[PDB]
Amino acid sequence: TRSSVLADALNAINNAEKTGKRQVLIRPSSKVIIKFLQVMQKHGYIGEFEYIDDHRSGKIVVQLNGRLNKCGVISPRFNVKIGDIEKWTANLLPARQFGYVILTTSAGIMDHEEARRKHVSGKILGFVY
Amino acid sequence: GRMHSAGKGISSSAIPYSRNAPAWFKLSSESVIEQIVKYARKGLTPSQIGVLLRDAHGVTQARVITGNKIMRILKSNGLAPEIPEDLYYLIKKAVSVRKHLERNRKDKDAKFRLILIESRIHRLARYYRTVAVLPPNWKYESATASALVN
Amino acid sequence: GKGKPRGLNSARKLRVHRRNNRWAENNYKKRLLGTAFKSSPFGGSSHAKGIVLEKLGIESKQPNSAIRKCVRVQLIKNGKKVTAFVPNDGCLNFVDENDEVLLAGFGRKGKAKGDIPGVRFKVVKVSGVSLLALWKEKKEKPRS
RNA sequence: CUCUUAAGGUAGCCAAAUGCCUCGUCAUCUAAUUAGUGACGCGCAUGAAUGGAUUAACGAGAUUCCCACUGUCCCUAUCUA
RNA sequence: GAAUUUGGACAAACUUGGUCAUUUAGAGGAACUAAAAGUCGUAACAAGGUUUCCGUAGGUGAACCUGCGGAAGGAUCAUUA
RNA sequence: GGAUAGUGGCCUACCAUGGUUUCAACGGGUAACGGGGAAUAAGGGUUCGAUUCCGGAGAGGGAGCCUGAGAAACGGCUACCACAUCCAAGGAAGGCAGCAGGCGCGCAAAUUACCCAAUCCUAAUUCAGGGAGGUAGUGACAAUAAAUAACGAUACAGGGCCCAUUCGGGUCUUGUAAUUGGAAUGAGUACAAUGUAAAUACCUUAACGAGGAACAAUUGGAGGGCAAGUCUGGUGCCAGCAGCCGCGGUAAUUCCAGCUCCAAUAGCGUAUAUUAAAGUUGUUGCAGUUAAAAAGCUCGUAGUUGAACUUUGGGCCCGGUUGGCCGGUCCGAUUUUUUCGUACUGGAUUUCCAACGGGGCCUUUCCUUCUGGCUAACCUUGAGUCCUUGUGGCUCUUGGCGAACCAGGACUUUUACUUUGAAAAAAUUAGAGUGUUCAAAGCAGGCGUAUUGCUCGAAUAUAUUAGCAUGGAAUAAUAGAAUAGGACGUUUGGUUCUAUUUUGUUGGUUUCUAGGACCAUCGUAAUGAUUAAUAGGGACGGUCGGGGGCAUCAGUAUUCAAUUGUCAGAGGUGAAAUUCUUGGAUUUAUUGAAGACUAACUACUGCGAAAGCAUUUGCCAAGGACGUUUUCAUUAAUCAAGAACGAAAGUUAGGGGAUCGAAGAUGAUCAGAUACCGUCGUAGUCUUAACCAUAAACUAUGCCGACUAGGGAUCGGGUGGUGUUUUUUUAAUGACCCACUCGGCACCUUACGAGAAAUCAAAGUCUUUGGGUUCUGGGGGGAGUAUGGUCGCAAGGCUGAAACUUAAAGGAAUUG
Ligand SMILES: [Mg+2]
Ligand SMILES: [Mg+2]
Ligand SMILES: [Mg+2]
Ligand SMILES: [Mg+2]
Ligand SMILES: [Mg+2]
Ligand SMILES: [Mg+2]
Ligand SMILES: [Mg+2]
Ligand SMILES: [Mg+2]
Ligand SMILES: [Mg+2]
Ligand SMILES: [Mg+2]
Ligand SMILES: [Mg+2]
Ligand SMILES: [Mg+2]
Ligand SMILES: [Mg+2]
Ligand SMILES: [Mg+2]
Ligand SMILES: [Mg+2]
Ligand SMILES: [Mg+2]
Ligand SMILES: [Mg+2]
Ligand SMILES: [Mg+2]
Ligand SMILES: [Mg+2]
Ligand SMILES: [Mg+2]
Ligand SMILES: [Mg+2]
Ligand SMILES: [Mg+2]
Ligand SMILES: [Mg+2]
Ligand SMILES: [Mg+2]
Ligand SMILES: [Mg+2]
Ligand SMILES: [Mg+2]
Ligand SMILES: [Mg+2]
Ligand SMILES: [Mg+2]
Ligand SMILES: [Mg+2]
Ligand SMILES: [Mg+2]
Ligand SMILES: [Mg+2]
Ligand SMILES: [Mg+2]
Ligand SMILES: [Mg+2]
Ligand SMILES: [Mg+2]
Ligand SMILES: [Mg+2]
Ligand SMILES: [Mg+2]
Ligand SMILES: [Mg+2]
Ligand SMILES: [Mg+2]
Ligand SMILES: [Mg+2]
Ligand SMILES: [Mg+2]
Ligand SMILES: [Mg+2]
Ligand SMILES: [Mg+2]
Ligand SMILES: [Mg+2]
Ligand SMILES: [Mg+2]
Ligand SMILES: [Mg+2]
Ligand SMILES: [Mg+2]
Ligand SMILES: [Mg+2]
Ligand SMILES: [Mg+2]
Ligand SMILES: [Mg+2]
Ligand SMILES: [Mg+2]
Ligand SMILES: [Mg+2]
Ligand SMILES: [Mg+2]
Ligand SMILES: [Mg+2]
Ligand SMILES: [Mg+2]
Ligand SMILES: [Mg+2]
Ligand SMILES: [Mg+2]
Ligand SMILES: [Mg+2]
Ligand SMILES: [Mg+2]
Ligand SMILES: [Mg+2]
Ligand SMILES: [Mg+2]
Ligand SMILES: [Mg+2]
Ligand SMILES: [Mg+2]
Ligand SMILES: [Mg+2]
Ligand SMILES: [Mg+2]
Ligand SMILES: [Mg+2]
Ligand SMILES: [Mg+2]
Ligand SMILES: [Mg+2]
Ligand SMILES: [Mg+2]
Ligand SMILES: [Mg+2]
Ligand SMILES: [Mg+2]
Ligand SMILES: [Mg+2]
Ligand SMILES: [Mg+2]
Repeated sequence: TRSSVLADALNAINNAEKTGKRQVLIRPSSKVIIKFLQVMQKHGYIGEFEYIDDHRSGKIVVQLNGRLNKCGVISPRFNVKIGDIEKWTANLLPARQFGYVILTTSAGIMDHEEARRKHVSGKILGFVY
Repeated sequence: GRMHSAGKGISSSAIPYSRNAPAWFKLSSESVIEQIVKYARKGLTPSQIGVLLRDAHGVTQARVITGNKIMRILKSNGLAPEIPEDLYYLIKKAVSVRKHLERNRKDKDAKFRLILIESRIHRLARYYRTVAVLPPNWKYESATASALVN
Repeated sequence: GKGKPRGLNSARKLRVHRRNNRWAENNYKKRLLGTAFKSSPFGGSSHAKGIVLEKLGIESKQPNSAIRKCVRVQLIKNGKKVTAFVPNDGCLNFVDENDEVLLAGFGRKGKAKGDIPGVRFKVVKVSGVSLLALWKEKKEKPRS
């Protein structure tokens, strides 16, 4: 049985990148996926992506533009206090100079750079670089 | 995959992208309803009702063309059954298997299959108890089972 | 994935499961079972002194050949009899029978050292002076 | 390996109701034990339905000890028919 | 209002036994290890000279032998021809 | 009710049968007082805390109580228990886990010193008392600072930069000294003062105090790891060394030593524990085909975990912050020229681009509760008009009743989460200031006219649970209208419950009146039910199968038998022997009995959860896959406990007992031959009714989900093909052919990828480490042993240690 859906999404993307493809299929389509995909497009690690209306839960076609190394999920969506974002970024990001750890705060879903600014926190969704 | 088999089949239906339609039907909900109840009073199950309506009466679905799924209609008309169709057929089944066990007592596979079926029945009834469609107690009893399917 | 539960509400399992598993770890179990206080010839104490019962000439293990000089000591604090190696050239002549000597571990944490079999200890003092000092003739053994 | 009359004591078991020596040796119980038990076994002369070994229950059977009990005794006295 | 004294609750403690915990002696028994040396055989490793191994069962100075079913980790990835 | 200072099963009487638990109760253990804190420095963690502060308990063991505000007090008493002192033998008396000190204990821990000067406490009290506390003694616990020598002189040697034709060589600067000379100093010993309660030491300081027999630094080590001898003498598998690998058997780089050398140094070694190293406990973060390790299989409770959707988007207002820019001068100003360029500050508002962040609104959207304000509408009393119609339309008038609206206060259906605070002891820790001469420290101090003063301080961070307060609502839970016992309200009845003020006062009653609770009635309303998962279950449809149970049918063979024909061998083997045979063996013929088995067809084929399942037919119930515009709608994934099934053997009995055949017997073989080969044969081999619960129960590879690659077969199903083949004429139909497509048993090639490799489409998507989840392993032995428990008729199964021992055991591959 499917468990994370935002897991199998990011994996397909990750998988499709590695094998040289510049487009993926993502079933099913959760809002959490899209908001993630949004965050992942705001810094152009993916290109255009288009929802497909099955009368169900959805599909998505994301366009890939190389330069993606890994888009990961973290499960379980741990509780991150504000001065612990510092710690995750330490652990699961390549360098201090880039990369992202997108979260879920009460102030919506956002990359860790952003939360750092708005001074918010919550659970962790995953990461991009 | 399968719950009790180790099977990985996908053989399903495929409902169309069409909450409205069909342009060739022309018969009005109010009419088809009075055919469902006609059949439900002639003692017929929702499953095998929409099977006749899908076949001979060219009615594709019931949630479309009437806005309501079949069983929901029967309940409104007081043609709601005692226990649900799944639970029922499961209980009927488990009954007959046991009736086979009672004479053929070395059928170890039979016994095995009963353990599967009755697992299903209880899992079901548990849920049905959870959503108020069976009384708090209920539970499937073997000794009394043959009775409940009449 | 991984074979360990990852739920946000699984701490109990992850917690007991390691507590359950610390037991295959020898050093841990020795500590928890108090082997130290029970089966060990010392209390767990780093040293023990007992009285020298007899002198022994235990022969070495293969592929060596020599007569390692030791003593059967009887530990005062718990009457246990264990034997201990007497280090350095002819120091065995510094200890006598009935002579009360300080023993120490062989620095193996309980195991036998080298080719000396059955011997897990060593003589450090004798009639309370120091074997080391005696062997170097800077101290003298007080009379018996 | 060998002598001999057919073969040459296996599984077990034991100073056992079967052991001479013997009041066997060790351990145990006691102040003290030719007694009892647990062990040992080149066992005079144990041993497999001439049944061997085990064995719960049972016994007016033989035997050891403990507790209780007590004129059995120390040590006798008194009463009734 | 002292000695003295009735009952009560509190209740140390004594006698006898039970139990749980932590320790501990013991004739004798039965193992392991040091251990690589020795005696008897040669079980395994080469098709190890009876392919090896597994479970079970019985048997034998000793390793082991034999039955039934299994595995290949075999000594065969192989006979549409 | 008693009792207590008071609550309370605290105790009692009476009454009920309740209270805790796999979210681990209860019980056991602790070499357990709890906390502040300590050791270990990537992070995460690991281990420790008797011990300076707080809390707790106890005063040899227990119990009891006197006094008092306070004690169940012990430098208080009473008794028992355990100790034990004095005695004139009658009696009497003690309680150091206070300070010293003694014994004992042990590896392990100091003076029976001085004092109230300080810190503080007590009392009737400025005074008295204080083994509180301070002082000194013993003190290499731990920590700080750092002497054991410094600069010359010269003779060779030369770093000698050269001159330069040569032992011709300038002039400082290293190094060697049984060569030289002047300076320096506190360790000490000690006048003094200082210090002190009195002493002592420290600081300060006269008189002394240096040249090698001192003012003489040690502890380890010198094969590797690992820094430093192939020098010498000694020993000869001895003595001995060696954490580990190893050194020693007459040329020992490893023993015993001399020499020299290395490392740390007022210190270094050893033992024991513990942390790091250890990604060897793995949350971060391990491993499980073959190295240790996936339960034989399926079900299943607890646990963990669980598809997608419900305000999305648009447009405004508002003041915020890092860079453009340039003015201005501290300051090292740089390629190195002159009027040329590398950290510091100022900056409001430009519309001059960018990013970003806080607060408000509008877009159907501040809802929900409450209160305050402003009052419409609304019936209402009373005076007035109009009507091609009593139409109550319009106005003013009396007092009720407060839609909407504005504001402000409380407001999560119920949680988790997260932000920000508050309430928070000191010390310790992090850390700002401060020149204890530095430092560990300490919390001090700093300035001046220093002849009657001035002055900054003693910060800050901390805290990772829980509670309290607060901003947030993404994520994750949860509640709610379905037989409407639905929601809202300026509709209105009700019967219940409470009564503020008004009837003088207080009290009873009752009426109107008001609010709550509730029941109806009336109105307003878009009246209320998300998808239909390449999740799951159920129905249905035609299939498919060596899936299962009972019954039934068949096949030849094997053995045996009756009868049979014929005559000397037959058996068995590498070769034999034991054996059978003129009561005719063996071979042949007819015939019958019995029990097992199910050949060939049979395959990299099918079915089942696994074990396993193969002659026929009848009955019996089951099953996947497919098909499906059918149905229910999260009902599910995995699973401690618990349960079904579970090869062969084996066990309890009955039946059966052909064959083969454990035990046994025999013939050979051998040195032996309990064997292998041959012969006879018990049990067993089959079945029924009970057991057993294990196998290399194997793919030595958990399950569900998703993803990444190429090809050809084949099984089941389905779709498409003016394809083939079949008749008496070429329709249906059957088989077959091609393409497709699900779902299978597998095979092939590949290698982006993985691995130690063998190899792997999973064993991949793993240091770019997280989809959910169950189980197991943590060097080799000891050992699947002992012990306890449990199930079993038994055999045994399940559960399952430690002492000790040991440097490898082990995998894959390579070359011999
Ligand atoms: Mg699927
Ligand atoms: Mg399942
Ligand atoms: Mg001895
Ligand atoms: Mg003879
Ligand atoms: Mg015999
Ligand atoms: Mg025998
Ligand atoms: Mg005898
Ligand atoms: Mg007997
Ligand atoms: Mg006798
Ligand atoms: Mg006696
Ligand atoms: Mg007697
Ligand atoms: Mg006896
Ligand atoms: Mg006899
Ligand atoms: Mg006989
Ligand atoms: Mg008998
Ligand atoms: Mg009798
Ligand atoms: Mg015995
Ligand atoms: Mg013996
Ligand atoms: Mg062999
Ligand atoms: Mg062999
Ligand atoms: Mg192996
Ligand atoms: Mg009270
Ligand atoms: Mg009460
Ligand atoms: Mg009760
Ligand atoms: Mg502790
Ligand atoms: Mg304690
Ligand atoms: Mg403490
Ligand atoms: Mg603790
Ligand atoms: Mg203690
Ligand atoms: Mg007290
Ligand atoms: Mg004491
Ligand atoms: Mg007082
Ligand atoms: Mg006191
Ligand atoms: Mg007391
Ligand atoms: Mg005292
Ligand atoms: Mg004392
Ligand atoms: Mg004294
Ligand atoms: Mg000592
Ligand atoms: Mg000390
Ligand atoms: Mg004072
Ligand atoms: Mg005073
Ligand atoms: Mg006075
Ligand atoms: Mg010196
Ligand atoms: Mg000198
Ligand atoms: Mg030295
Ligand atoms: Mg070196
Ligand atoms: Mg030498
Ligand atoms: Mg060395
Ligand atoms: Mg040397
Ligand atoms: Mg490992
Ligand atoms: Mg293995
Ligand atoms: Mg296994
Ligand atoms: Mg969800
Ligand atoms: Mg407070
Ligand atoms: Mg809140
Ligand atoms: Mg569906
Ligand atoms: Mg089905
Ligand atoms: Mg014949
Ligand atoms: Mg056949
Ligand atoms: Mg289980
Ligand atoms: Mg035999
Ligand atoms: Mg015979
Ligand atoms: Mg035999
Ligand atoms: Mg097993
Ligand atoms: Mg998968
Ligand atoms: Mg493929
Ligand atoms: Mg189709
Ligand atoms: Mg298949
Ligand atoms: Mg390759
Ligand atoms: Mg070795
Ligand atoms: Mg190998
Ligand atoms: Mg090779």
